[PDB]
Amino acid sequence: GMSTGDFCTKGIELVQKAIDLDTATQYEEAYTAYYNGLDYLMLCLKYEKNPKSKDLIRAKFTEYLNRAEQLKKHLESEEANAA
Ligand SMILES: [Cl-]
Repeated sequence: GMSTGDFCTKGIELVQKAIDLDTATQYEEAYTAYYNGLDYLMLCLKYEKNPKSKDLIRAKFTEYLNRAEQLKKHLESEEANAA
């Protein structure tokens, strides 16, 4: 079955998908990918046994949580403006 490392990798892959969609301005789908990747990164952090990996993943978690919050606010503003 999936190792801790496998959960971490799935989170990294989902965040990379989000980053790419973000760059492409596909903000709704980027937000969803950030959300899903961040859940895997939280699981990674809880079980990670390598201290360097844990420190790096924690920094990425905070970085992309903040970006996801920015996209969520942007999407909410767009919805309000369109109404
Ligand atoms: Cl997704």
